[PDB]
Amino acid sequence: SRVCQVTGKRPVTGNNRSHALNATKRRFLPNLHSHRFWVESEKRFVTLRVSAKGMRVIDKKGIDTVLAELRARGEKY
Amino acid sequence: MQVILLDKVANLGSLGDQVNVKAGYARNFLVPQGKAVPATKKNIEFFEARRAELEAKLAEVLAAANARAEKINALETVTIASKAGDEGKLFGSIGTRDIADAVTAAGVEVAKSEVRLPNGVLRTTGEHEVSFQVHSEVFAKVIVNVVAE
RNA sequence: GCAUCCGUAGCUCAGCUGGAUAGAGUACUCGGCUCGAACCGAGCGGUCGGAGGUUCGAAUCCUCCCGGAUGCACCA
RNA sequence: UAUGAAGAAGGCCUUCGGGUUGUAAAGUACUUUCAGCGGGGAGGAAGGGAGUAAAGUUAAUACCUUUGCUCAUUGACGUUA
RNA sequence: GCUUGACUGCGAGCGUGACGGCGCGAGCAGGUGCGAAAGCAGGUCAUAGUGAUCCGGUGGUUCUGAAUGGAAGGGCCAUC
RNA sequence: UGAGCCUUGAUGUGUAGGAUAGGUGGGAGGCUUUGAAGUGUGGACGCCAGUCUGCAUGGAGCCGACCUUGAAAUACCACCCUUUAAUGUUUGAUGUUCUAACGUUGACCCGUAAUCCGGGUUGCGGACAGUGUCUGGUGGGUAGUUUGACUGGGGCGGUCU
RNA sequence: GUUUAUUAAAAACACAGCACUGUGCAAACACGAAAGUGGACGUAUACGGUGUGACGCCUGCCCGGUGCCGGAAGGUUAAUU
RNA sequence: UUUUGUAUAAUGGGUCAGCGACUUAUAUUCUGUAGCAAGGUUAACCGAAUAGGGGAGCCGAAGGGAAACCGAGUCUUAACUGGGCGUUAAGUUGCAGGGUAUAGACCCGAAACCCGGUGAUCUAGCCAUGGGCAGGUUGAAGGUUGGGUAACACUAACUGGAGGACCGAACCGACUAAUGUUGAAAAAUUAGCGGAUGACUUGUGGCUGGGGGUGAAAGGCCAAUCAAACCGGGAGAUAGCU
RNA sequence: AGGGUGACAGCCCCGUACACAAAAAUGCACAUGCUGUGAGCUCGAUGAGUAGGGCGGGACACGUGGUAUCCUGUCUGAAUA
RNA sequence: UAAGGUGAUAUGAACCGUUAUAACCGGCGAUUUCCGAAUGGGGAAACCCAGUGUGUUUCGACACACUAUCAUUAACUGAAUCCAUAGGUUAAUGAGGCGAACCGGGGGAACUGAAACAUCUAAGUACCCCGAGGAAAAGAAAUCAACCGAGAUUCCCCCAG
Ligand SMILES: [Mg+2]
Ligand SMILES: [Mg+2]
Ligand SMILES: [Mg+2]
Ligand SMILES: [Mg+2]
Ligand SMILES: [Mg+2]
Ligand SMILES: [Mg+2]
Ligand SMILES: [Mg+2]
Ligand SMILES: [Mg+2]
Ligand SMILES: [Mg+2]
Ligand SMILES: [Mg+2]
Ligand SMILES: [Mg+2]
Ligand SMILES: [Mg+2]
Ligand SMILES: [Mg+2]
Ligand SMILES: [Mg+2]
Ligand SMILES: [Mg+2]
Ligand SMILES: [Mg+2]
Ligand SMILES: [Mg+2]
Ligand SMILES: [Mg+2]
Ligand SMILES: [Mg+2]
Ligand SMILES: [Mg+2]
Ligand SMILES: [Mg+2]
Ligand SMILES: [Mg+2]
Ligand SMILES: [Mg+2]
Ligand SMILES: [Mg+2]
Ligand SMILES: [Mg+2]
Ligand SMILES: [Mg+2]
Ligand SMILES: [Mg+2]
Ligand SMILES: [Mg+2]
Ligand SMILES: [Mg+2]
Ligand SMILES: [Mg+2]
Ligand SMILES: [Mg+2]
Ligand SMILES: [Mg+2]
Ligand SMILES: [Mg+2]
Ligand SMILES: [Mg+2]
Ligand SMILES: [Mg+2]
Ligand SMILES: [Mg+2]
Ligand SMILES: [Mg+2]
Ligand SMILES: [Mg+2]
Ligand SMILES: [Mg+2]
Repeated sequence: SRVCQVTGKRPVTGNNRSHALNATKRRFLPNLHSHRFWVESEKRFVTLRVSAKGMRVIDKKGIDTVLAELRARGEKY
Repeated sequence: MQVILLDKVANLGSLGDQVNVKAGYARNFLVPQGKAVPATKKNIEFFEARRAELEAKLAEVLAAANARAEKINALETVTIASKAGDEGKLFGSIGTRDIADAVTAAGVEVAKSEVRLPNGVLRTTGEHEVSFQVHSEVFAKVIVNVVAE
């Protein structure tokens, strides 16, 4: 499903407003993208379904560090 | 996306130069080909250590350069035994090989490559100034004479 | 409720692009010639939307209005 | 190297009008051969030596000598092409 | 002819509406105008010319100001 | 290739004129081997009037400057404006070429007894496409509703203070 | 031929034919939050939609209105800055 | 019962028996009553506990003003001789009752909306695999053999067996009329009628699910129910109406 | 206390008040023994794509309102005793 | 614990007991067909069809045991592709389903009220889904206060309509 493998972002629900404040139910989905990340330690490309916010944290945290948390999370990358 | 160069990629600079660059560039091209490394605490310090270590290498070599220089610069004149010039005109040329051997026997070892015979090939007999390019820039100066054989 | 812009022979418009002074086509008169068509050139037909400012000087720039337009807003 | 005419001036001739030098210059773009300097860098280098291991060679295959190999090799020119 | 009473704060007592409300009002205080003054003037001979509340806008205001000093915002007055 | 900005230079006629005085001042100063003025056209711009000025040129000159001019002058210095020529910068606009993201419902290999899927190889495409957030337009495609009362029944007509 | 099973079998619907229009195939379109499937294991001599409704003779005029298509200079205009 | 008005030929009721509709909680106001009284009273809780404790609070004894503030006064205004609101007047806590408020709010009754499920054993379409269609006619193309042509074309005869072809049983449909209408039957029977090798019909399975399906299209059909199925839930929806 | 007994039972019966009961299993609590478990002191360190912000919503009694605070789909992004 | 006793409709028959192995009650075991998470495969639930291994023999067979999936862990092997990795085969553990309400979380109406109706109300209610426990959740101040202080969370009465 539409779940980020790094941040865990999942769809949330809200309201469409209007000039008359009419509220209609909607969904907010993450900006997910399938990317092949180069992991140096295994000299391999591993494909992850990540959000755009997740992409920013990968540079800051390091590719190895995030995967270590993923193995702790048992997300089965 | 700060990243430390490992070579002279395009115009980004040269090995060991943290530079701000668009994420994509390194996120999928520079790093997976090994042309550079992300600018992280561990990596940056190691490269800066490599930077300062080569600076120390530069220091040490140029330090030992002035060593050789002074060793032989201050006087340290040497003379060689060349076939009696006979009223002048020497009976042979004094080449880099022979002149290097002379200073080497004195102790200060010099390779002929380094030797630079200024304004001539030591043709006359008697005293004649010389010079030695001890280092890549440092210039020296030695007095060399000639006598009987 | 603001913000911007426009106003010039009868008409359609240049604005004499922002002060060192009004132009054209059309309307009309005469003429050129010519039965009318049709052609041409002169002449005539504007004080420049109005009122305050500035400077030695603005229809032209400033203030104020009038009329027109386009915008905005917008849930008494 | 190209542009470059006011056919510059000046020179010389002059039929005193001119022409000639001559787009030559100046100027304005352009390029840096070689020579300046600096930094790299072939080729000439085959060799033997030291070792090795096998083979031929023996009474002993010791002696050698033939292979292969292994390590370290050498350039006067030469601040080389 | 001269003028701004088309005044400000109020208002005894009345009228008329189911109410919201609407109408009339001598007199009082402060300041005016016209008259020499007595006096008259709180718009127009009178009765139609109009729209509650909420929300927002403008001016004024020592009323308020979520620890305190301000401020925002709110209140009140004038007013759209 | 636009453009905000970088600095420089330069530009500045009412007329009168002293006229290449934009305005605004200070302003008898100015002027000066640093080369007195200065010759060589240095050109540009501009009134094509004139002006500054490229390197030499020679050797003491050089200049405020009355009628007038609003003003008093490219004598003079400061400060702005205009005109801006070039200069870096900072953002964009296209166009071209790449590959490395991404795409492949192209080929091939493996998982594999497999027209799925995944991985690998390769080709093609490629910073598009596609997707997310935000946003303009469109949208009976689909919803939630409204669509008044009086009235010789209602509707129509008329009326509502 | 089909249709209102249970008051209407028709002139209604369908029909072959005709025309317009969309669609270049990871097709349009449709069902699906999506994957995917149908279209189609088809490829414009194909498929979808629309109207007309064998055949015969024919199908005139209007693009102002409303749609659709093409154009893109200008006017106006969102998020953003 | 409803009405201006009912013996009314307006509604209701075959009869009896049973059942069947003004309640409950909290808060508030008013009346009655009891207690205490410028005071009254506790709530939760504690507690051998209907006591007692607990005064946390609540109401009242002081109001005026938007408020700051002032205060038996206060506001309005510069100020009121003024005017508005106040100042002599007992309240409070139980109990009962009359009301109100929030809850279904006396009871019964909608057509509907929403949510989650069950249904294509009926029917509609489609898919797969099987079956059925007596008998009798008409006699296409093609073919053969002649005649004709240079060869065709063409023509004749004979073979052939084409068709959403013909007549007509099974089968399928359902046009007319009669009967039947508290039926034999919640759609049929009788006598006639249409199709009857096809866009036919049928068996057995399968698939499409409710704002959806399916529909040679009637708003038809989707379990005797369809301009939005059935079941349960929201739910005792709501009902200025009877 | 109740129930039963041929009609209404303190003394008919079963019970009730009291007084007692567990081979075995088990709850609870205390004690205790093992198996882990680490107490204390000093010196350090002090949670970053986070807080905050822009955009769109939601939650706080509080409906964007002048709206703090909390959660974040999106785009950014600190200080750090 | 016992002089009576073989459950009921529900008699009867044939019997068992009477001083402690009748019966009855309790504790602990044994047995516990088939279906059902159902687990060897399949299936129209209570049925159909096996494989492996051990042990039986009357040579026709027979009796037990094991064989689901997923998660986790560890071994062994094992691609494209050299290592690797994916993958594969075993072995251990664990989970599967059911069940009243209460709880946390993920989704989430409309009727209705507003005398209509959109904001709002109903209501984060009904319902659906996930997960857990005997309780759950929350919880040890980047909290409140107001210049005085309080000192985690939860619950009740007030504050207060
Ligand atoms: Mg050279
Ligand atoms: Mg009058
Ligand atoms: Mg405050
Ligand atoms: Mg509608
Ligand atoms: Mg509604
Ligand atoms: Mg009416
Ligand atoms: Mg009505
Ligand atoms: Mg027919
Ligand atoms: Mg019918
Ligand atoms: Mg039918
Ligand atoms: Mg019929
Ligand atoms: Mg038709
Ligand atoms: Mg036509
Ligand atoms: Mg048109
Ligand atoms: Mg047209
Ligand atoms: Mg009567
Ligand atoms: Mg009667
Ligand atoms: Mg008490
Ligand atoms: Mg007290
Ligand atoms: Mg008073
Ligand atoms: Mg009382
Ligand atoms: Mg009462
Ligand atoms: Mg037929
Ligand atoms: Mg027929
Ligand atoms: Mg027939
Ligand atoms: Mg039906
Ligand atoms: Mg409906
Ligand atoms: Mg129902
Ligand atoms: Mg309800
Ligand atoms: Mg009801
Ligand atoms: Mg901290
Ligand atoms: Mg932020
Ligand atoms: Mg926000
Ligand atoms: Mg508001
Ligand atoms: Mg406001
Ligand atoms: Mg806020
Ligand atoms: Mg099984
Ligand atoms: Mg309503
Ligand atoms: Mg438990």
